[PDB]
Amino acid sequence: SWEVGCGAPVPLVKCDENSPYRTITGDCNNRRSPALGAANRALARWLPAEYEDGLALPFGWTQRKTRNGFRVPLAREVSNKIVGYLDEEGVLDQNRSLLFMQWGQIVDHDLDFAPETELGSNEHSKTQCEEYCIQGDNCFPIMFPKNDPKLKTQGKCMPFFRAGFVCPTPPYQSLAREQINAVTSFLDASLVYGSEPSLASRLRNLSSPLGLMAVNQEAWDHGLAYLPFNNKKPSPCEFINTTARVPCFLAGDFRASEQILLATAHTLLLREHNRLARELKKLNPHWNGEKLYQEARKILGAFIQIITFRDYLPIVLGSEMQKWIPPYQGYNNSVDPRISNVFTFAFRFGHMEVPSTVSRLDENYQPWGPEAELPLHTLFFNTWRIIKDGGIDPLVRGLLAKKSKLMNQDKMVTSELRNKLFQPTHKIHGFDLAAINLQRCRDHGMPGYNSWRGFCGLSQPKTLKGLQTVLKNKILAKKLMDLYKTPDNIDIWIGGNAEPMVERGRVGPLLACLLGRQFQQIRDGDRFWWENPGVFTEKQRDSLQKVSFSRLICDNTHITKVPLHAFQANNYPHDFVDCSTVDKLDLSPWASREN
Ligand code: HEM
Ligand SMILES: *[C@@H]1O[C@H](CO)[C@@H](O[C@@H]2O[C@H](CO)[C@@H](O)[C@H](O)[C@H]2NC(C)=O)[C@H](O)[C@H]1NC(C)=O
Ligand SMILES: *[C@@H]1O[C@H](CO)[C@@H](O)[C@H](O)[C@H]1NC(C)=O
Ligand SMILES: *[C@@H]1O[C@H](CO)[C@@H](O)[C@H](O)[C@H]1NC(C)=O
Ligand SMILES: *[C@@H]1O[C@H](CO)[C@@H](O)[C@H](O)[C@H]1NC(C)=O
Ligand SMILES: [Ca+2]
Ligand SMILES: [Cl-]
Ligand SMILES: [Zn+2]
Repeated sequence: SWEVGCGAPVPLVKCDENSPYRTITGDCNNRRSPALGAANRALARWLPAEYEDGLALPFGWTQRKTRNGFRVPLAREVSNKIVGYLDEEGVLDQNRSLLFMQWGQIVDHDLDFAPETELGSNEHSKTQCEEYCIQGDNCFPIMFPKNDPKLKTQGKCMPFFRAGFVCPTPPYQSLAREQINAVTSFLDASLVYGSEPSLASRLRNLSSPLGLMAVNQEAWDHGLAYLPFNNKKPSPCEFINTTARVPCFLAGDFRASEQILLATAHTLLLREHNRLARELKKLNPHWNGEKLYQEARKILGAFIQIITFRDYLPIVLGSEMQKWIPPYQGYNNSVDPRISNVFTFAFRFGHMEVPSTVSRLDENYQPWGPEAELPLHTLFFNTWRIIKDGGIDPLVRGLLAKKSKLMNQDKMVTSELRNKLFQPTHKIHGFDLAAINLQRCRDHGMPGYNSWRGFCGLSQPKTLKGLQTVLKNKILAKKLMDLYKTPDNIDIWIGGNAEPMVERGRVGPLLACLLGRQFQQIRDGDRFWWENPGVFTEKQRDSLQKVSFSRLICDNTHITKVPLHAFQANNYPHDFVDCSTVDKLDLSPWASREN
């Protein structure tokens, strides 16, 4: 809306209705509506956008204009009064490994990306946003409230740029602004391969006819491969250590080097693809480069789907799993596969699962060297600790043997994320993920907490007493009322995350509904879902059902001891078995001749 920094619509393409392979963009999944689920379209709207002016201006843009007769509290102020805490002791999740957190980020990145408006480089805009805190067009700065310490050290605000949106089209009549999802809505390993054909090709190794992904040629992990470097300048990964000067990786997803464990995970996935391609070349010597790439790509996709629905979702959704994701009944071509705008806020529950440190463990799962445990903030956009400080194995061990943070109404987001986040475009470890999340809810025209409760068929609290009952927490409810005045005004991100978790789950009732629904649609609406008869042969599916993240690690690292259930809290050596005892992926059912 207004067209300043909008995204150009539908570079068209004709559909191969008989191909056994996903397109890269996600077009042609749905036959009747080939664009559903494709990258670079408007995120779906489950409820209509809510803007100050009804078109594109977010609530809190204009000081005089209230929401339902009340000013919205500052994002940073909600963060300070509600989201922060001091004491890291006792915060960890005793029945979830750190791989629980990290898998969620991986899934999230497969499904959605709403990139900030390209103001351009060379920006006086960035300057005006950051230095002068001048709100206008794409600049929607996060202003510091009264007595905020950042006043004394940072300035009047943190910069924030509005999300990219769909261009208005030749009718040109007035419509609410829709933000773009830049990645394919399908759970399709797009974070490995890309959602855009040009990037997808640049990632491939087209020098050999082997259907491999390109690997780093300047650095190796004791023989094993790294992602290639991103040669785009300037590099945030160089900026954090100018001595080291190690650039970011180049992956199927732009965000791959945001933090060291995410870059680690992207590494495992790349290695898995190359492994799969080599194994398939031995089984089918006649298969060409294309066929090899497509087939391993198709296996990796199913791997991510199986881990997510079998291992991850049950431990997020708990008792609500069955209620939103009943057993599969085949492809339903009437289901909307698109990711919804609100899902991209609901899935940010992950931010409350990130602990304040990261460890490198040695082969005995003991602290690796003198600085084994690092503050998380030092690991944003950090590639040098991988390339120059031991490769990925010591990080992978930490994933297995260390724990996720548990969400806690009094201990929501670690200060590493809340005070010291580094943004790739800027220069300081000074940003606030919580305040950004809340600013972003408004950027995207999110209906408020009570609207979503209603959508989910849940009671809608009107008074302090009502809120207390929902939150089962009198103090939090009061602090929310003091800031927001009405529950109707509470931003969906803090609203949904505030609720106590469902039985055996890690999210509250509002979020289990919003997530459950989306995941159901992600499965049921996908023509290439792995369990859709015809996608894979029955014998292939029998093989696939044996995959695990533990096997993934065994095959792609020099780690030889792993737990059988990677996602629960596991202690060495009690909970760890030799790799040789762990189920393998049998690729024999992929063997194909013509005789
Ligand atoms: C650094 C960041 C993380 C780890 C140290 C981290 C972790 C997660 C997890 C564990 C998630 C889900 C289980 C998850 C989801 C989403 N994130 Fe978040 N995250 C880190 C940093 C960021 C930053 C920076 C953003 C952008 C914020 C903005 O609005 O500008 C961010 C976003 C998201 C997101 C929305 C993605 C989209 O559609 O654009 C998630 C679903 N995370 N993170
Ligand atoms: C694309 O594939 C080729 C062939 O497999 C890769 O080549 C090999 O590179 C490794 C490491 O440099 C050597 O140890 C092998 O002996 C090489 N063999 C051949 C056949 O040349 C090549 O590096 C890949 N390209 C990229 C950019 O990843
Ligand atoms: C930067 O990297 C070097 C190795 O190149 C390391 O010894 C040094 O401590 C690093 N400095 C910072 C800023 O962390
Ligand atoms: C398929 O989807 C539509 C819309 O969700 C719905 O009306 C119908 O009940 C579904 N059909 C099946 C096969 O379950
Ligand atoms: C720990 O995790 C597993 C998940 O399969 C479960 O069987 C066990 O009861 C868990 N404890 C919880 C959820 O607190
Ligand atoms: Ca995808
Ligand atoms: Cl929505
Ligand atoms: Zn080694």
